[PDB]
Amino acid sequence: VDTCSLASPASVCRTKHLHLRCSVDFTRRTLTGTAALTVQSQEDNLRSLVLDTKDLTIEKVVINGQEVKYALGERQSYKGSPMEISLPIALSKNQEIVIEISFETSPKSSALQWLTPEQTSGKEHPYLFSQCQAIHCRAILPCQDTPSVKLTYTAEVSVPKELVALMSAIRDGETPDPEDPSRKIYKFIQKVPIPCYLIALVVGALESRQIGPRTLVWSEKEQVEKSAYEFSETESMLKIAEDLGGPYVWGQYDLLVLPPSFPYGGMENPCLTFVTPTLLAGDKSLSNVIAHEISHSWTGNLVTNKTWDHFWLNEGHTVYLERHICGRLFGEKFRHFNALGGWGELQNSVKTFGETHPFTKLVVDLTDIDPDVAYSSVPYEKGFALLFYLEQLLGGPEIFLGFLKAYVEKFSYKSITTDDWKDFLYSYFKDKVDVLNQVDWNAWLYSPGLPPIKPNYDMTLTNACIALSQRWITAKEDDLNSFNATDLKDLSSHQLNEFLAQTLQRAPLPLGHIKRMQEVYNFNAINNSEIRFRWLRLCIQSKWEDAIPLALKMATEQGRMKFTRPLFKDLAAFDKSHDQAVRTYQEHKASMHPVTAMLVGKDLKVD
Ligand SMILES: CC(C)C[C@H](NC(=O)[C@@H](O)[C@H](N)Cc1ccccc1)C(=O)O
Ligand SMILES: Oc1ccc2[nH]ccc2c1
Ligand SMILES: [Yb+3]
Ligand SMILES: [Yb+3]
Ligand SMILES: [Yb+3]
Ligand SMILES: [Zn+2]
Repeated sequence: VDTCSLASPASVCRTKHLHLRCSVDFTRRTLTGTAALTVQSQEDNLRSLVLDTKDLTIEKVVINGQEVKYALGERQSYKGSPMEISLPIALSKNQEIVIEISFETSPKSSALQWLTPEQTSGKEHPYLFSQCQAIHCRAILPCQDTPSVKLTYTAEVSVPKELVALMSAIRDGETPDPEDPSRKIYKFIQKVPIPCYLIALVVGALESRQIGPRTLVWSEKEQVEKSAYEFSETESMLKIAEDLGGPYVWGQYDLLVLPPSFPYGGMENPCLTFVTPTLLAGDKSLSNVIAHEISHSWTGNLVTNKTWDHFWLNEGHTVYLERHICGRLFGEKFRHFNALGGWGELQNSVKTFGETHPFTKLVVDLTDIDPDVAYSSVPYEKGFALLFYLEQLLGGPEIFLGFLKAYVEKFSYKSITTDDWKDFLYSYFKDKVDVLNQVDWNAWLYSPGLPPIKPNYDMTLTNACIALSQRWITAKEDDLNSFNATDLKDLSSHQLNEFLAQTLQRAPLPLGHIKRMQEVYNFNAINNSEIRFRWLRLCIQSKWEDAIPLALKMATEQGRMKFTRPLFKDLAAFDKSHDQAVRTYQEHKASMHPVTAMLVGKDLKVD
């Protein structure tokens, strides 16, 4: 049972297909049209069904050419309102019918951000983008909003003719709109069954550039050249991912670089991965995000978590594959460096929540919990740590990668639970069941806090980061003179970031130390978003008033939640910037992404 959904479950009925015909109205900030759901009964004598909705206006529901009765239940907070539909004729098991729902979204749809022209790069045209994961698809259209159900889809999207629509699907042509010659209709087809959280739409002044045999990059004109360079490794990553996972079944792998308010680093929308423009470091150093979203084309989009309680299945396996891709590209020592880094991030998350908090469990219970509030590095890094620990237990990376590929083949096009995964693990490693029985399954899967065992990590690339961080932490005033730009000589951007992560873990440092760090390393000059983020956090937590405007600027000029939330939170905790932090939020709130606005508000204890 999916406790995040109010819809009929898959054991009652199953959506097979969605045909979406809609029009994007920028003047009203609404999407209007029809969602035609092909639904298969899973029960004898089925006379009604229930769908998820959130802030949707329902005009009518049509079956067999006639309007039918429906009722909207009372709103249940972030879950929205259940929509019960009375079928005109009782259905037998496996019978399929088509239900056409006429609907309109609210301008406040939590799935959508509507951008004015001034919020874009080009400054002439408006822009719209969606983000459905986890449970926001219901805020665009009525559906069984649960990843336990998979469906194909086709869509026709009417937009002002100067603009371009793209979706998580294969592009299927464009025409003038016969009802309004100021508009164009873009058509789309997704022929691989997907969970509805993978439905995506963007509308804006988009151009494209080819960067590989199956990849275009899309953005506004002013970002195209930079993005084409930044993500030039994409095809080589796809080839490695195919070796690890089996065939790529989705046809195209395009990339869309969003405006700065995109709340995530990446989102694995099928055929069209969405990325933050904060990846545009100029040197490809943040390309692990591409490798990660590529990997979801197997772990997530083919084998899918059955409910959000089992989210770690999606993210843990994907981080595991991500790090393997990067390991092939740049070496096994680099894979170990990033694995160790991720353990550090797990340390941070556990410290933040508290070692007994329910959100530090690998498998969670999301009953009455908004997924956006529970979201953290835990499913990512506790999940990766489990897989990395099992890798080392069961005989190494090539043995465990054999399992991963067999796992993907086994559960392709299905939605599964932790027990399904574990059962298959035991089946596959039939001859190592005694080794498997040494794992403390109850602790790993269901207990809060750090995992019961830390895996073994090569320290080669990490040693210099730790060494330099320790020099700074143990330095006294009379030691500050010895630090010099040459300290950074042999460190990669990845190592500089890790040096800062190590140091941030022991923050605050004395203000004089941080002032010296800027004097000799000039971190204010670095544009790499990950580095700048940790440096600004270090400054604010160490009470450097000079860093206040810098932190405010970064918190607001982009909206990746990873950066925006902790920067606002740090700014709120520093007495000198507290009032500015709350004021800046209040002034920006209306033009923020709805999810980001909500979470920053909660973080700051405002509204
Ligand atoms: C390299 C990755 C760790 C990057 C990470 N992105 C992801 O994990 C994406 O695949 C996730 N699909 C992001 C997500 C998770 C849950 C709800 C909405 C969106 C991110 O930070 O955005
Ligand atoms: O967005 C999500 C989805 C599933 C989850 N499980 C735990 C946190 C979480 C967040
Ligand atoms: Yb076609
Ligand atoms: Yb001294
Ligand atoms: Yb208030
Ligand atoms: Zn992911």
